[PDB]
Amino acid sequence: EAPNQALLRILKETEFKKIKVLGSGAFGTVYKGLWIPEGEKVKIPVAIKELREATSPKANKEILDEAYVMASVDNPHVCRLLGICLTSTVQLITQLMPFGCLLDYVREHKDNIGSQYLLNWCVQIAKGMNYLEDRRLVHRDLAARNVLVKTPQHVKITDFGLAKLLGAEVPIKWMALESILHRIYTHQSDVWSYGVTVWELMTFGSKPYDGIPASEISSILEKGERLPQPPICTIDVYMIMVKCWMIDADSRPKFRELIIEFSKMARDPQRYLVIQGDERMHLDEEDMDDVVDADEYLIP
Ligand SMILES: COc1cc2ncnc(Nc3ccc(F)c(Cl)c3)c2cc1OCCCN1CCOCC1
Repeated sequence: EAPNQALLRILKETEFKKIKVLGSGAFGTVYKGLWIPEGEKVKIPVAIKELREATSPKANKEILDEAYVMASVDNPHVCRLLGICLTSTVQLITQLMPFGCLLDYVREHKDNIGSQYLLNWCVQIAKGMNYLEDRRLVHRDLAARNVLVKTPQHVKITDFGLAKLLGAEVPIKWMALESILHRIYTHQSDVWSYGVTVWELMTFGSKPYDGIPASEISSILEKGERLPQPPICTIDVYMIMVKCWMIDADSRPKFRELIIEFSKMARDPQRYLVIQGDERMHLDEEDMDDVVDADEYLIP
């Protein structure tokens, strides 16, 4: 195994000025602010994950594990960790993804989202996940909700609190069968989740096996049932989703194939997704002359 010489950066607290919450509840409190790497004269829009203040030795492990992963990836379609802050509870700082999670985005923008964007998105996650495969990380929690929007043309995967190395040693509806029955997890289990995610976006944000309670899923799937073809979907596309849902995992597409196949489709997107009124579809404060995007903020 290669050594991991990622650098973990430790950020002071005087180094950044929070400016509004975004996501309390569930587990923590994703805020949003601005990071001014002192002695640089740049401000970086950032989000900051200071999970539920309660500093129970439990969750400090879960978050440093996240950070460990995030510090160690580096690729345009995956969210990298900028640094962490060690204040009382551990804050996780990262490039702000201003337009939120891809799920909310589709749900909130149905009547304006084109095939070109839908397909492009799939291209981008397939890339993000292939990068993770190159680095041998099994994501284990791919979902619309864990993909973020930097701009409508630029999504990036996220949430690695469950990420792991292939070989090493709970969201039912996104999980490959062999994961539900025998907690086996591969890049090919990720591909299934990809299929489910793709199905999420084609349905503008539906909920997979809406209704069906989790305990039944394992049976439903063994029976041979899958998610239905969404309306806008050509058979060519539904066929990819379904190929992601084959029992014999080796028979599922590889992410590099998915990058390829959707990429083909994205050149002529109207032939692959039939959307009403496709052709006609189009998708900050005080001092900011110094703002630079994390993606443009690099270090040696
Ligand atoms: C503007 O919306 C976001 C931008 C974001 N930009 C970057 N990162 C986010 N989340 C995130 C995800 C994983 C991480 F490890 C870290 Cl450090 C941050 C972001 C989360 C964001 O929103 C999360 C979904 C908001 N809901 C709103 C209702 O309450 C629950 C959460």
